Amino acid sequence: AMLSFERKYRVRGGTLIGGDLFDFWVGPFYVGFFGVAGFFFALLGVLLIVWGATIGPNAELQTYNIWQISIAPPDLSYGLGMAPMTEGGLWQIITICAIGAFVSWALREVEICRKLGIGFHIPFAFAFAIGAYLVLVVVRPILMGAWGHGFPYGILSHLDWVSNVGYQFLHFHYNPAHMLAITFFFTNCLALSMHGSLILSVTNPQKGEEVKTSEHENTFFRDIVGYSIGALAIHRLGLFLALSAVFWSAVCIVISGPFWTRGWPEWWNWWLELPLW
Amino acid sequence: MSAAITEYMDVAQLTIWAFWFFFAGLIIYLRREDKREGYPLDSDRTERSGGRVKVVGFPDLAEPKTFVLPHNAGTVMAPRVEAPTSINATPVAPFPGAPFEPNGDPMLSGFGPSASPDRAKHCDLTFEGLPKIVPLRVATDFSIAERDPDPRGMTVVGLDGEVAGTVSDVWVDRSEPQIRYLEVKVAAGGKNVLLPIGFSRFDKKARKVKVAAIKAAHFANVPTLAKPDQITLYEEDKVCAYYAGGKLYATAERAGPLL
Amino acid sequence: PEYQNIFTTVQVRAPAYPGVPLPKGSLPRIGKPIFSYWAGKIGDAQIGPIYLGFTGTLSIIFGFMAIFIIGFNMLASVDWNIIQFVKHFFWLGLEPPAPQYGLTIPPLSEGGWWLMAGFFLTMSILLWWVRTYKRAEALGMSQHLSWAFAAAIFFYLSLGFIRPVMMGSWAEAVPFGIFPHLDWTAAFSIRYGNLYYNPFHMLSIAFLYGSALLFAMHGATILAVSRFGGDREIDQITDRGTAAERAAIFWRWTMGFNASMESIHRWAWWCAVLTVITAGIGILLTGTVVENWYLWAIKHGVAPAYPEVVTAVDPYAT
Amino acid sequence: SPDLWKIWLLVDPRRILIAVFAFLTVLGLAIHMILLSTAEFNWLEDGVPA
Amino acid sequence: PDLWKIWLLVDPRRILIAVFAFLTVLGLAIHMILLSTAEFNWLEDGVPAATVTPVVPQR
Amino acid sequence: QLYKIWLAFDPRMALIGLGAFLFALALFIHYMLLRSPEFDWLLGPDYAPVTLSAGMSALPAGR
Amino acid sequence: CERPPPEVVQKGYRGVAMEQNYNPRLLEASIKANLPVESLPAAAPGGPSVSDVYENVQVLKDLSVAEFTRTMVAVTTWVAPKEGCNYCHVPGNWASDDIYTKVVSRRMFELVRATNSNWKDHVAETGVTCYTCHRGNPVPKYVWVTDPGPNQPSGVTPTGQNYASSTVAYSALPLDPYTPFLDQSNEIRVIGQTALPAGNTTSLKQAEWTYGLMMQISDSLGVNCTFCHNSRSFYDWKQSTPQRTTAWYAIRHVRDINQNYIWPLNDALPASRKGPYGDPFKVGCMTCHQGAYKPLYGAQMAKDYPALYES
Amino acid sequence: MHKIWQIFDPRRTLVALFGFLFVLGLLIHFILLSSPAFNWLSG
Ligand code: BCL
Ligand code: BCL
Ligand SMILES: CC[C@H]1c2cc3[nH]c4c(c3C)C(=O)[C@H](C(=O)OC)c4c3nc(cc4[nH]c(cc(n2)[C@@H]1C)c(C(C)=O)c4C)[C@@H](C)[C@@H]3CCC(=O)OC/C=C(\C)CCC[C@H](C)CCC[C@H](C)CCCC(C)C
Ligand SMILES: CC[C@H]1c2cc3[nH]c4c(c3C)C(=O)[C@H](C(=O)OC)c4c3nc(cc4[nH]c(cc(n2)[C@@H]1C)c(C(C)=O)c4C)[C@@H](C)[C@@H]3CCC(=O)OC/C=C(\C)CCC[C@H](C)CCC[C@H](C)CCCC(C)C
Ligand SMILES: CC(C)=CCC/C(C)=C/CC/C(C)=C/CC/C(C)=C/CC/C(C)=C/CC/C(C)=C\CC/C(C)=C/CC/C(C)=C/CC1=C(C)C(=O)c2ccccc2C1=O
Ligand SMILES: COC(C)(C)C/C=C/C(C)=C/C=C/C(C)=C/C=C/C(C)=C/C=C\C=C(C)\C=C\C=C(C)\C=C\C=C(C)\C=C\CC(C)(C)OC
Ligand code: HEM
Ligand code: HEM
Ligand SMILES: CCCCCCCCCCCCO[C@@H]1O[C@H](CO)[C@@H](O[C@H]2O[C@H](CO)[C@@H](O)[C@H](O)[C@H]2O)[C@H](O)[C@H]1O
Ligand SMILES: [Ca+2]
Ligand SMILES: [Ca+2]
Ligand SMILES: [Fe+3]
Ligand SMILES: [Mg+2]
Repeated sequence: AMLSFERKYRVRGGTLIGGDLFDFWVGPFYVGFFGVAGFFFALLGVLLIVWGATIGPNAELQTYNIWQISIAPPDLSYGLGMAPMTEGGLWQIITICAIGAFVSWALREVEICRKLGIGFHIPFAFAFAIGAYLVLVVVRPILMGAWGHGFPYGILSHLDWVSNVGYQFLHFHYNPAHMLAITFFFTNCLALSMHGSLILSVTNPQKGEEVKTSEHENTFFRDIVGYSIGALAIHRLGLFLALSAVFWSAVCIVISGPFWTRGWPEWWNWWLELPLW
Repeated sequence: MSAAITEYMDVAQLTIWAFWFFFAGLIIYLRREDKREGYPLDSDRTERSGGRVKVVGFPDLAEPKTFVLPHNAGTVMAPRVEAPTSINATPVAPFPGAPFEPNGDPMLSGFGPSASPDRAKHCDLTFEGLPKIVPLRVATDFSIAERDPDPRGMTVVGLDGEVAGTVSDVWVDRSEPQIRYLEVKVAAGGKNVLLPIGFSRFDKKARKVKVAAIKAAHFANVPTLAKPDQITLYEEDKVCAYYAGGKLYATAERAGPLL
Repeated sequence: PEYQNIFTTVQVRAPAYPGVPLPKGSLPRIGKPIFSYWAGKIGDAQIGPIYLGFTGTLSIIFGFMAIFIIGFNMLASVDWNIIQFVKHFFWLGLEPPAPQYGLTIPPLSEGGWWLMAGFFLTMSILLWWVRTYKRAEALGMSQHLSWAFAAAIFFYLSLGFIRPVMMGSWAEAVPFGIFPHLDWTAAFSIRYGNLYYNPFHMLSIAFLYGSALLFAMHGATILAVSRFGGDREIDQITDRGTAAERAAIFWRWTMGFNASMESIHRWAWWCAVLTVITAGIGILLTGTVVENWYLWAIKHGVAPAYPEVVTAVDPYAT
Repeated sequence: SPDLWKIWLLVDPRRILIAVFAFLTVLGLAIHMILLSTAEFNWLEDGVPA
Repeated sequence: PDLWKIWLLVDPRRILIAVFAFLTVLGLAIHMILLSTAEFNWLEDGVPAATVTPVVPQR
Repeated sequence: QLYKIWLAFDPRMALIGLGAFLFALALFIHYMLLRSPEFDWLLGPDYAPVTLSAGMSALPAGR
Repeated sequence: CERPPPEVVQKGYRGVAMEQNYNPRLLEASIKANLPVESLPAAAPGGPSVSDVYENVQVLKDLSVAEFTRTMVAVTTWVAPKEGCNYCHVPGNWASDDIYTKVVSRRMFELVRATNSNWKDHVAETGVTCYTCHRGNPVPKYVWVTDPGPNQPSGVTPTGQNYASSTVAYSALPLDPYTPFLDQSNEIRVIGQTALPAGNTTSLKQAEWTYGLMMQISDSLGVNCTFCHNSRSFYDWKQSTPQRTTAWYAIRHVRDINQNYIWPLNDALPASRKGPYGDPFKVGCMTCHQGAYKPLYGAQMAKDYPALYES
Repeated sequence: MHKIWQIFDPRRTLVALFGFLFVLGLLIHFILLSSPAFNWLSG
């Protein structure tokens, strides 16, 4: 079922691949070629994860507990080759399916953008999240030389991976790109709360008042911090902050081990050893 | 008091469960807020039922909230009943979910990327009640920054490279000072048409405005303004939607697929 | 390519807008507004004016006192050597009172200065909250920002005041320093058994991740429909244009459901607010009702088990 | 060179004077800092005289 | 022989700014690199037979 | 008659596209040789690995 | 900035990310800086005994004269190659104890023999040699004294932290973990071993002190925390590695070395071998390890010298 | 004097002065409480 204003937008065409073959909607979803590919990439990957949970690390430890299900990457001894299915090969197949699903999702978004005649900012922004995932499971494992460097597929198990990778550098907070990425993450959250607040407070003002104006919006933050970025620019800023956070997060992890093996605080010794002090 | 509620239950476990109940209510609230526009849904389920089954999903719709507009422009209800609008298109196949093919010239069909709702036939207003989007010839206190080129006089070039016209005036937003439209003197006819800044790519060196959306010939059919010095919210949508239709309709290859 | 609307190509100049008139009796806005060309490239050119009222003045005075105390103690920690201050600046800090002092006021260099900096900073933040409330009230606006700020203040107070008081120890609180407060963050997680297993830490991350996801989604969405005037969201809320429709239709086609031009900002508001709400709750639960988060996760079946390929003989079991 | 004065038609002495003075001050500060950080040339901590 | 034509392309004030700034940064960087080495640190190499408390061996 | 590529691809994009691709490929292959200890020329022509004696091991025990 | 790939050693389950990363070129330089000394040729069997010939031999009594001479040649290369036998001996008089270096080195023989014989839970058939710490220097390069931290104004109590120090691998953690943990026996554990609070009143600040010690341990061995821990549960010995058990004994071994061998030698030692607080140059990790997971990367030198084991 | 209120707003001056005095009064009390020799809330 479509929105009450949607029918006049359900136009034929705008596909990247497939033309009229898959150019249709299933319920609310647009399918297209990459809807078919993406759905069955996701369906296979999800089913393989369930199968990976069905056999578990072994029969004794096997669990369907949603927190404890974990599909682990191969051992590092397998290098960049393919591992047996029960020894990390399933993880490698799921990773391929995940890449297939994520990219197909982005390309399906491109076809939707073409149908609606809008900018391609959303698929472009989604590519940053995909790029971060690709860095974690492809770029970094290849730079290190083994698929086993990828994180396991498990709701809690991949937190143990993050924890131990962080402590492979003894104090991960000192990673400079990590510090930059967190600053962008924290600033983005602050900017999002500010933007959500301003729009809501202007369109839902005090009782007995009419809807406010864009003049009120500029004045409000000028009255608080002396500057207003503007109605258009806050969306530029929000996109910039979120994308910079992910870009620098991708940088921080890809330099942690491939381009830096020491403890992260030791990296700052370049500044401490400047001859000025 | 203590941390252990039972032999197994503890305070942290209670706190996380308490959040899940609040969060469930929050998601229900947010989804209901989402449904203040475009609901009930346009569905075959309603069509075969003769309108006896309104498609709302879960949660159902919220009670209409009131937006009181400034300068006595009126009051709108966020959940509102909207009259059905016919579409200048026909289904390309008779199965559900099939797309529609526009009727007539797709650039003039008002369908697909060229479709737009009918907004109010009133201009957006500044806080002082003046029209917000106006030409530079009536917003005399506004000017182009010195470091940036003046759009006026630049040659407007369509997607094919052929010259479409020249920039006569610049329409600015009097609330947040910025360009929103470029008034183009069309080379063919001479009738002035508006060109949204979002469809204009400036070539500062060549003093050219490149419009990839539509060809030079398509500029003659841009919807025109009733009054020459102001634009209603309805007209703004009509103009922007027309250029957007060119992103899919202007050239045959723009329909796709690539390969 | 097509205009991506990332940078303003041609900027427009008008007389500086003084701002929406304030209610009678309010103080005038200070600062002669100026225009920055580079600020106008990405956003608005106008800088200023600002409203500096009675509340803002007190917040600034309280805030400077806290900041001066912190920076003075950092300088004292390097024995007044300004060169060594610059070299070690990231490592310097005003450090909380020692564990043996409990909640009592210790001598100046043993936590006394930290308490003063903590109190003065807290007062300035609280006064700044009143300022944000007053600025919204003076413009006839709702108090969404002050609520969201209060949520952030709740987390801030949980870190440095409420949790230390509940543990009865100022030594639990956060040092005033760049690397020192990162050391505190790591040590907090280590001390209380891997904060990754704190479910409210999990929730806070989900909302922090969601804040970036939503602003990337919403920021890209508005820019994608800014060719239709989607940036003017008030217009699209009161008079739904094709920008709001195409924005909603894009997301309905992508993921089967969508928000509205107004409700997306409610999703945004709650996602950011819940980041600090659950962060505060997770902090308040840690060390008070849960000692070891990993062991709490084991008790509740959250922590996965791994095959024992490596193990250590426990020397305490001898 | 006997014709070096023609530079000033290209650089306004206002900008040159500020840049020269700011750079020299930072250079002098930096060199003093470098000397103070060395044991041999820290004139304040070396114990001479007496 | 005909190299003077380059400033017909580039403003010869900005190039003068660039070359001074680049040479200064390059000059400082080379000096820092030499100071960071034991072989070419001319201030802490002992020669000319330096003349300048219990020690902390680990720090 | 091989000009037809220039009637369907702009000379400018291809030349910049070719340069970026060729530079990236050359950087990539140069890095791959540096990746291999056999072709790592940055180790020097007369590079000799350290001799290990008396039960030495370069790496700690693995898994 | 380093060039990938590193040499990676997996120590835990796949996907747990318990791995050691080594830059191959940095590892190469470290190995070249930590090469063992070749053992002397074995002494001729039989011959006159130490007790019959030498008067003032109190430790190496069970030796043959050939083996005893071999030991003195060995320790000369290990401790004072640039000073010869006269570094620890009065010239002309072999039996005289009238120089502090002989009194110290006699106690150092006991330190080595006790280590090789009673601390195999740590040194495990590899043992130690005077070279392991001294490396041909009379003063071992990597020693520690009680650190006052940076100078403070006279009315300011030091925090002992918030200062970039190589002792804690350039973090702002408490920069003197040697004194509480490697000389004194302060409790290192800070983590509660129950889900719900059960009386562990350990402060968050004490966790920073343990973190500082582990930063020094990891830097001393050139390893990361996952060499001995699963960081998801630092406390848990079941999820730890066997090297954590060895490190536990090593801490007690270091405490024994400093308390029972170095500290009682303080009066014999000159002022130059003492810190600002007056404590002697003390042994920590990195005195033997010097940035390697095993001293000299596990080179086995002590087995060739019978004088380095208790009778 | 008397002209100091001709170039300084009485409202802005008074709130600023009272703000500094209140902060200064708090700071001195805090310092005295930090000092063991002048903590009046001890035994
Ligand atoms: C391992 C054994 C040897 C070695 C084995 C080889 C082998 C085998 C080869 C090289 C080749 C090269 N080696 Mg070698 N090389 C070694 C060590 C080095 C070292 C070093 C300091 O260690 C350096 C700096 C180099 C450098 C080079 C380059 C001179 C050359 C790569 C050409 C290239 O990149 O074109 C790509 C970049 C271009 C710009 C191409 C230009 C053409 C296009 C059409 C121009 C378009 C311009 C347009 C404006 C686009 C501009 C680019 C974009 C704007 C980004 N080698 C080691 C010691 N080396 C290759 C060679 O000889 O190529 C000629 C080659 O086959
Ligand atoms: C040795 C430590 C002693 C002590 C020694 C001193 C000494 C010495 C002084 C004080 C002063 C003060 N002490 Mg005491 N005091 C102690 C313990 C306390 C305790 C406590 C719970 O233990 C409290 C709450 C106080 C509180 C106070 C305040 C009443 C006063 C500071 C006011 C101020 O900073 O104005 C600044 C903030 C303002 C806003 C000033 C403006 C005031 C208003 C707005 C103007 C009204 C004008 C009016 C007509 C004129 C009268 C002025 C009145 C103060 C109102 N003391 C201990 C026991 N205390 C000071 C004092 O007496 O000041 C009056 C002072 O010099
Ligand atoms: C780059 C800035 C931020 C961002 C942006 C962003 N994300 C996006 C988009 C954008 C612009 C979209 O357009 C797209 C979307 O449509 O969102 C609604 C999306 C999206 N971001 C999503 C999630 C997501 N984004 C995240 C992060 C971010 N997204 C960044 C912070 C995270 C984090 C931080 O964890 C998550 C979880 C989805 C809701 C959606 C993309 C949906 C999609 O690709 O659907 C196809 C795939 C499936 C339906 C299932 C695939 C299953 C696999 C085959 C198997 C499982 C593999 C996986 C590796 C398992 C791992 C599990 C463990 C980690 C627990
Ligand atoms: C939804 C949760 C997120 C959030 C929300 C949030 N933060 C907020 C708000 C909200 C809703 C505000 O309304 C408030 C604000 O004003 O935002 C612009 C704020 C704010 N969040 C801030 C910071 C901040 N938020 C953070 C985080 C977050 N904020 C969360 C991620 C962080 C992090 C990640 O660490 C930081 C650092 C501030 C910018 C602001 C609150 C400002 C404040 O309290 O100011 C107090 C003043 C001082 C301490 C200093 C005053 C002293 C001066 C330095 C003296 C010297 C200069 C002087 C001013 C010169 C002029 C003098 C005149 C007299 C002439
Ligand atoms: C033939 C046949 C049967 C084929 C199979 C069917 C096929 C192929 C279907 C194709 C689609 C596919 C592959 C479906 C399978 C996979 C499934 C089920 C996907 C479900 C979709 C999905 C991933 C949902 C996840 C959503 C989640 C959890 C988070 C998203 C982020 C989030 C919290 C969003 C909520 C807020 C919203 C709605 C934001 C969107 C939004 C934004 C950001 C605006 O700015 C905006 C501005 C103005 C108006 C509206 C909006 C608006 O709606
Ligand atoms: C212009 O400024 C000059 C140059 C003069 C001096 C500037 C110095 C500089 C550069 C200082 C820089 C400081 C920096 C970089 C600080 C960084 C601080 C950080 C990162 C802090 C992070 C977290 C800190 C937190 C969360 C602390 C919270 C503390 C709280 C909430 C404490 C509250 C304490 C109270 C309310 C005390 C109560 C006790 C009462 C009874 C008062 O006690 C007597
Ligand atoms: C049997 C072999 C050894 C001999 C002969 C030996 C000899 C000596 C001598 C002569 C000194 C005093 C040097 C001086 O002050 O000038 C000394 C000091 C010291 N030795 Fe050893 N040593 C041996 C083994 C070790 C080992 C295995 C360690 C490490 C555990 C060690 C650590 C130290 C330390 C820390 C000092 C104090 C620093 C100093 O005074 O030089 N030594 N040793
Ligand atoms: C920088 C990375 C490291 C971190 C963050 C770390 C953290 C910790 C923590 C928090 C404890 C206290 C455990 C408790 O409270 O029960 C601890 C103890 C311990 N760690 Fe580490 N550690 C690190 C590196 C190492 C390494 C490399 C080793 C092995 C060489 C090691 C061996 C030990 C041992 C043996 C104990 C127990 C000490 C005792 O009980 O006396 N750690 N570590
Ligand atoms: C995985 C994510 C998506 C990336 C797509 C590419 C996946 C991997 C590419 C396939 C490469 C397969 O290459 C193949 O790998 C296996 C497993 O290491 C190698 O096998 C070799 O190493 C393994 C373990 O390291 C040993 O058990 C085996 O004795 C040895 O022959 C084969 O010698 C090699 O021919
Ligand atoms: Ca001197
Ligand atoms: Ca010299
Ligand atoms: Fe918005
Ligand atoms: Mg600290």
